[PDB]
Amino acid sequence: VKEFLAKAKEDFLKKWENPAQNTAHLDQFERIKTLGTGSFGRVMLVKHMETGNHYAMKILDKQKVVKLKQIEHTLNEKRILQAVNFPFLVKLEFSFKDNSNLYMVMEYVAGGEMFSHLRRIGRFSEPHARFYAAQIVLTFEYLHSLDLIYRDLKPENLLIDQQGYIQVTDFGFAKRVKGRTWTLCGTPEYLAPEIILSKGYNKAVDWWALGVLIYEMAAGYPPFFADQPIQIYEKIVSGKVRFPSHFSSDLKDLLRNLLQVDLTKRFGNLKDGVNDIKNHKWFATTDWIAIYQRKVEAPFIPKFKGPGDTSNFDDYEEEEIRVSINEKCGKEFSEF
Amino acid sequence: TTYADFIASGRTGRRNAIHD
Ligand SMILES: C[C@H]1CNCCN1S(=O)(=O)c1cccc2cnccc12
Repeated sequence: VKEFLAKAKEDFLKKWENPAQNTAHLDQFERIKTLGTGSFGRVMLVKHMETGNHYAMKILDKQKVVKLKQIEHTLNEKRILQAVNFPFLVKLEFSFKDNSNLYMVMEYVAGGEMFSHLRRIGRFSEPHARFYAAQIVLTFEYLHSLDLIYRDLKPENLLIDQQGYIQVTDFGFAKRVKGRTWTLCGTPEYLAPEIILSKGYNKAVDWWALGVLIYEMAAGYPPFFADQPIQIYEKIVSGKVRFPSHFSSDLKDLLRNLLQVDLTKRFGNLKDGVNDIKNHKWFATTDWIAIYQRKVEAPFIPKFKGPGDTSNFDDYEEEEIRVSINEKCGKEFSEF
Repeated sequence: TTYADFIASGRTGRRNAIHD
């Protein structure tokens, strides 16, 4: 591990310094269906006409990115995504830009979102939930080692693959930071107290969100929920959490450590770091190596009927792709 | 039940992230 990582940082650093650019054209892909929608761009199932392969293309309208002040966050996402490599992170195949939009072509992950499955099913069993949590633990350990903070962990950002494993997507708030950071971003339900409290934070926000995930997976609903964000923020800083009566004893305490308001007592930010998590009673059966190798028995395999099948994804209205005669935000996005 | 409460709530669908 410390060994594995050391080598991993070396590769990430190479890519960090020399990020790839315009590795494709819009015209090489056949637009097929929208798999998801964004606040300034959507995601489409697309087909590379030369290779016959399908991918998921993320399109971002340059002007909307500017109106929403997400330029640097958009630059972070691409730079970071093209440099990373782990079994549980989506692969950025290509990226290019044109007069109107920015494009990120990634590997298509046929299984759908963890969200849809969780919602439909209700709640996952601790064993099923732990299978997932363990993969997020290894991803964070990998991510933080490269000085990155993910910042948007939620069922909506985790995709299931043919093999029943996890694929983390959406690095829109990912940042390589040595030291503290101050942007208020993420999803309300998963916001750590420090963030909502505007005090400046580090990786520990990623360990809080994990606690919120495991809980949402095992209970079927978030530990803090209301109808309007302010009410949510209220519960989060309150430092009070109630556990469903079916949570195991080991789960109740793993969670009490991750959902530690005091980030100087919070698992993942202590002296032992991630080991305090990997070595917790709840994970006693977990064979970390076996998981990293994908040799464990996945409890659930979503089934897709052939390539390009999009049944595990919701139907969206198809807004048409428009591209201006004129370049739109050339200077802002020159490094993209 | 908390579950029932969550289901009748306004945030059961896909949650968007907060920018500004
Ligand atoms: C809904 C948007 C935003 N939320 C995370 C999932 N995505 S998405 O499902 O389109 C989505 C995003 C990025 C890569 C993908 C690969 N395959 C399938 C889907 C992919």
